[PDB]
Amino acid sequence: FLRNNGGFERDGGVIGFTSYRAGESGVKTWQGTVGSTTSRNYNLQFRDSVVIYPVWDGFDLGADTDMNPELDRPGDYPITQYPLHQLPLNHLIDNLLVRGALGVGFGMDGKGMYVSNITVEDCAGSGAYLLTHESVFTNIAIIDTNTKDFQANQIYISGACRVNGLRLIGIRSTDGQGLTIDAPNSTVSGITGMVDPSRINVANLAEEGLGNIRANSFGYDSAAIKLRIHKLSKTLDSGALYSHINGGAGSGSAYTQLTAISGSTPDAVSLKVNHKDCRGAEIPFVPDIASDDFIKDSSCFLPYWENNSTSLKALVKKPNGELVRLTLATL
Amino acid sequence: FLRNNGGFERDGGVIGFTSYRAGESGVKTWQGTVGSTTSRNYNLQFRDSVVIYPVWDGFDLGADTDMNPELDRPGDYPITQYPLHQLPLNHLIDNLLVRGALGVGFGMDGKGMYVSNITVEDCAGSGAYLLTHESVFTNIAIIDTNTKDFQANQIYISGACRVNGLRLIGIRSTDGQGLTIDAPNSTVSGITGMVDPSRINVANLAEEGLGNIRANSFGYDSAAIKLRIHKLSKTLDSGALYSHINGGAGSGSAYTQLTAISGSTPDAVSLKVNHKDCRGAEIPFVPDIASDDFIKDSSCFLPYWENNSTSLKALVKKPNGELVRLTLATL
Repeated sequence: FLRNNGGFERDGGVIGFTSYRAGESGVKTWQGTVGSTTSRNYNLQFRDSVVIYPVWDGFDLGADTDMNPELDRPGDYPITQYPLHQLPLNHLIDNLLVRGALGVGFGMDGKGMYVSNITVEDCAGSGAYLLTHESVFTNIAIIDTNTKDFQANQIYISGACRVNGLRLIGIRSTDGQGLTIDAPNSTVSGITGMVDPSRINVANLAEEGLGNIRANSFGYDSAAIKLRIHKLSKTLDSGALYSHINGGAGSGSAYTQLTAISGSTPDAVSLKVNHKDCRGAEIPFVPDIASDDFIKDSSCFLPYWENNSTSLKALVKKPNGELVRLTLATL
Repeated sequence: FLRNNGGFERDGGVIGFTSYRAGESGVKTWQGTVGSTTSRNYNLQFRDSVVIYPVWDGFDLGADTDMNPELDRPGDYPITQYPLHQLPLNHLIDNLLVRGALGVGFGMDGKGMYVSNITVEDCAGSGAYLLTHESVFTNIAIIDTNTKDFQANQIYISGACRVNGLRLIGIRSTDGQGLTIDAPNSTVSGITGMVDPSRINVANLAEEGLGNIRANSFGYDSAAIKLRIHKLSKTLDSGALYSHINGGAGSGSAYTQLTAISGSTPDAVSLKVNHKDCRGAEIPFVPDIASDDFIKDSSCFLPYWENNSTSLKALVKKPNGELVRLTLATL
C-alpha cells in the first residue's frame, strides 16, 4: 500500500496471505517521504499474513526510515510533534508467521502501536529488530533464529516499549551467545523459556504477580529458588535458598540452606538446618576477630573465632546500640 | 444472531470478519429472551474475528444476562435448573481480538464454556467483565485497558472461574481504585506482569507448575522475593528474603538477609548472613527477658538480653520438654 489512509473505518488491509522468496518484503507499508509526498500508511488491518524466506525484511509495518525525512512531514504529523521512529499509524497486527529469513523477519516503527501474536522462526539472520519507541507488544515468539549467526541479537528493541510474554530458544541459537534480547531501555516482562540470564539485557525485569512459589526438580537432584542481581554479575547469584539431599535419594531427609555469596563463590557462607541429618542448625561465624563494621544490627550478636585463645566469642550489639564482647563458648 | 442453534454440528458463527462502530456490540449473541420467543443463541463458532471501536462489548457471547430473573425462562432451561449467568451454550471460542472499546471490551456468561486466546488491548474502558461461572479462560492478555477509569479494574470476574495464565500491566495502569485485577471470587494462576500483590484481589493465588527457577533483577540493586499473606495485611509482608550487594555493584559478594515483620513494621527482626563481608550469621535475641510462651519448641533455645548483667542468657527448652535457663555468654 502506498499512501493509503483507511480513515475512521480502518477500511483496507490484507486478511490472509502467503508470500515466498520476495527480493524485498512480502507485505510492506512503505517508509519515509518518497519524493515530496508521503508513502506512509495508516489504519490498515493485518491478520493471518505470512511471508516466508525474504532476502531482507519479511514484514515492514513501519513508516519511518533510519535517516530522518524532510522536516514537518507532508500529509502527516510533524517531526517536531513526534521524533524519528515515532508517529501513530494505528495498524492492527495479529497472527504473523515467518520461516527461514536471511534478513529480519519482523520490524516496524511508530508510537502508540499495539501489536500481538508475532511469530518468527528458523532464521539464518535475525528473527526480529525494532525501531519502535513507546509502543506496546504482546505474545512475541522468536525461536531458533540466527542459526548461521549473522547478527548477535535475536530480538532487539530501541524504545521504552512495554511488552508481556516472550518465549525463546530453538535447538541452538543465539550467535554462540551474546544476548537473545538486547533492549536495555525497554521494560519487558514475561521473559521465560530455556533462555539464560546472560542472554537477557533489559531495563527492568520482574514478574511479581505470581502466587505461592513451588519449585519442582526434574533433571536436578537439588531444588532452589535463586536470587540474582545482574549488576552483581549475570553469572553470579546474590543469594539463594538451596535444598540438597543428605545421603542418597529417597532418604526423606534433606538440609535447607540459606546462603549468601562471598568472594564470588556461591554457598560460601551457608546457614544450614538438618545438615547431614544432625537435626540442629549449623551456623557460620567469622574466621577472624569480628569488626565493628561487620555488625550494624541492634539486639543481634555476631559469633567470631579467636585463634589465640582457642575459644568462640560473640560480638554483641545490644538493644542499647553499644558493642560489648562476651565469651560465647569455652570448655 | 436472533434464535440460532447450530445443534451438535455447531453451525453458524462469524469467521474472518472486521466490525466497526456497532451501536450495541460488533458481534453479539443476544442477551436472554428478547421478543415473544427466545433470542438466546447456542453452538456458534467465533474465530479470527476483530471488532474495532465497539460502544459496549466487542464480543458479547452471553445469553443469560439481565433477562428473566424469574422462575421460568422462555425457550430456555429454568433458573432453578441453572442459576442466572449459567447455561451450556457451548460456543467455540478461540482467537478473538478487541480494540478501541469505550466500555467493557469482552463479556460473556455461561457454564461449561472453554475460552482460549483472548487479547483485549487499547480500550478506554475495561478489558473484560466476565459474568461466567465455572468457565476456563486460557492465554488471556489484558494490556492497557481502563485507561479512562470508567470502571475500577482492567479485568473483573464476578463468578468463580479458572484462569490459566494472565498478562497485566501496560504502559499505563489503573488508578480508579488502583486494583489491576479485582476478581475476588475467581482463582487465577500464572499472573504475568510487574503487578503488585496489593493490586491483585483474587480468591486463591498459587503456583504449582513452576520448576527450579531463578529470579532476575535489572535496574534494581536488590533482588526481593517476598512472602505475603493478605489476610495479615494487603500492603505488609509476613516475611521476605532480600539480597543486597555488599558495597558497590560488581563486587561479586552480596549479603542475604531473612526478614520477619514485628509490630506491623516490616524488616524489624532479621537474621543476616554474610553481614558486611564477615562470613557469619547475625543471631537476633529478645531485647528483654524471654517468656515461656515465646518458645514452645523442644530441643531449641531462644537467646535473650538482660541489661543489668550485660550478658547473653538463653532460655533453653530441652529435648526433655522441660525449660532451663542457662547463661549463653559471660562478661
